[PDB]
Amino acid sequence: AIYADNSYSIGNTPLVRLKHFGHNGNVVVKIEGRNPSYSVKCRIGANMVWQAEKDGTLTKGKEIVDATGNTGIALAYVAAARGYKITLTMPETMSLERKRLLCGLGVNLVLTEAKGMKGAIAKAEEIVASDPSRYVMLKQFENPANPQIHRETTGPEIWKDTDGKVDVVVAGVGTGGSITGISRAIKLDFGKQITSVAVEPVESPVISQTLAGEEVKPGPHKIQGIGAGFIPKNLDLSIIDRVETVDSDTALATARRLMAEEGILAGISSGAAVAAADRLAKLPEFADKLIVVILPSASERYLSTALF
Amino acid sequence: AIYADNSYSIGNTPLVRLKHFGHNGNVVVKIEGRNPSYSVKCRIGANMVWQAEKDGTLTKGKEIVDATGNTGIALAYVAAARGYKITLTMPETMSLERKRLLCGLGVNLVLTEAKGMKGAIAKAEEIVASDPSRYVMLKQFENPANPQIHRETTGPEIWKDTDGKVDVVVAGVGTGGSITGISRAIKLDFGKQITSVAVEPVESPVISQTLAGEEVKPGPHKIQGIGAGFIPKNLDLSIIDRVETVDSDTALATARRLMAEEGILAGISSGAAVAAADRLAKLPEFADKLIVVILPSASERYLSTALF
Amino acid sequence: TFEYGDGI
Amino acid sequence: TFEYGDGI
Ligand SMILES: CC(=O)OC[C@H](N)C(=O)O
Ligand SMILES: CC(=O)OC[C@H](N)C(=O)O
Repeated sequence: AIYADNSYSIGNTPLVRLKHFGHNGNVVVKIEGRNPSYSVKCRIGANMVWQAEKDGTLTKGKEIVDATGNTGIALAYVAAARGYKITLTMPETMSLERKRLLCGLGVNLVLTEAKGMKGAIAKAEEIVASDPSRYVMLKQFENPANPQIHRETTGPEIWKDTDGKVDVVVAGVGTGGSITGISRAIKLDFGKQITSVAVEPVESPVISQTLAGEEVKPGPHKIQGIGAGFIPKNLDLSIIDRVETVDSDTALATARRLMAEEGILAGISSGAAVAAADRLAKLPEFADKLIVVILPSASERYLSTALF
Repeated sequence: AIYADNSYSIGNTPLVRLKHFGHNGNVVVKIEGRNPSYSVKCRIGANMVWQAEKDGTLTKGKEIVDATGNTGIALAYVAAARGYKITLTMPETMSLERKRLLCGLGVNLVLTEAKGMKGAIAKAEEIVASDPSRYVMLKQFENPANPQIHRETTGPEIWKDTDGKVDVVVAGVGTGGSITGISRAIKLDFGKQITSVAVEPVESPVISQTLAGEEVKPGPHKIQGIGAGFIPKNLDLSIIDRVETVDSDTALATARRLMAEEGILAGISSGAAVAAADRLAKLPEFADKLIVVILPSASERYLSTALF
Repeated sequence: TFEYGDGI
Repeated sequence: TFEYGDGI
């Protein structure tokens, strides 16, 4: 068991049962912080590159370009690990204290000052425009290799570690890749009718609004990694059974409680996911149900944020 | 495979082969960053507490007290996970950007301003003195449960993942726990005559000096986690075959190269360990030898240090 | 605060 | 810089 490079060691993350959440241990968490670049995105950093290699769009010479932060760091280490140049477009602004980290992974950040994603995606596209032959944009929000990896690793890990007893999957949605791949695995590959729960911010509940056929109005929020403010292609609505919304403050406080009461070094959206699972878990409906929660990242990515 | 709490999920860390170090892939690394509180010390945080529970010195009511930083963070999460109060003595000074992290784990830091370890160990002892019945100091530098866990997990993981083909173990020494337990496992439990290599700073080569029967003169250095400036009890000299010394700058630069060229998010002493393994690995002696290197921690513990 | 693809 | 038990 020796990996040729850091990308092949993705996954195999543990399930830890919570003591201060849910009811008689029906809430268990999957620590995705325990991945090569320390978030769940390590899995898609690996597989998006591998697939691009496999179908010929990524080759020796061509530079990976994209806009993103956990996904940036994931692509950063895979680029380094497999020998690719990489440009990651990013604003000047929020989700910072991460520059020298990405800089430390040898990424060249397109120092893009209207500070937001379009400003980057414009520069991403413009860079992408400049020379199609030299650049490849892996497009996490829609690239099928994103959900595919969760279908093949994240989901099967959950099935095996519970021995087919998972009844519920709770996961924040950024790309939707995580919940989509997981659900497909458990429901379609293993054939078990579980409840898949997408989590999103109450500040920007675009999935809740869409399914209700209500006006889609997104907004700013503090739960880094989720709440994109649109329905991403890698989000398969068809497998989603329920959508829970959680506010930034409660999410942050849930993350702090995860540290102090559970000794689990969780990131902000990990708190969002737990707060929603705790709510579900305290419904008699879910009393005899095993609830599995994805904890996307880890506390030290958040030192300079409201979490601390 | 669901752990009752975060402490039981320790270990099972992967071996990644390096491409830009050693010769024809004879240098492989063990990523201890991939542990519940993200360093190799998670293993001793767990087992020191468990053993103290087992032999009755730690009980409901009694507060863990100690002086330490990775070990602090390890004890922090185990305390939280298992329901203990904990005081960790620390200076005002170096190894900082870690206060709110330990604070985030619910630790109460004894705000101890002569800023150094004795200043803490004095306050540790004084706290320990104040009420023996209420405090328990787990004493990582000498507590046998430190090497014992590496004997039972870290070492057997290395044997299994190499299928008995590890020929060399390279590890920085802080407590000596890691190399001591590992060596014992491989040499004594599995019966293989490998070469165990302790690594220490050239700035404070107290092991090199002791074995040579030379004046022991320690000094300040930047390689956090190693170079205690004395020979710790948990360091079993008897199993040590070789001692390599590495300078702070090279160690730092080796850590940067681990990020940029290997896509491996390593901490400072991980660079020290690699620089020594690369040196050994380029000796024809070790050309047909499988070299296993412990990478004690991960890059994001070091954001505010010279590493970035 | 985060919004629209950034933070992911 | 580190020295004497601190950093461990
Ligand atoms: C300042 C700002 O909100 O920028 C808008 C950008 N599209 C974004 O939400 O990332
Ligand atoms: C300032 C300082 O070096 O303090 C001495 C202390 N014993 C230590 O090395 O941690």
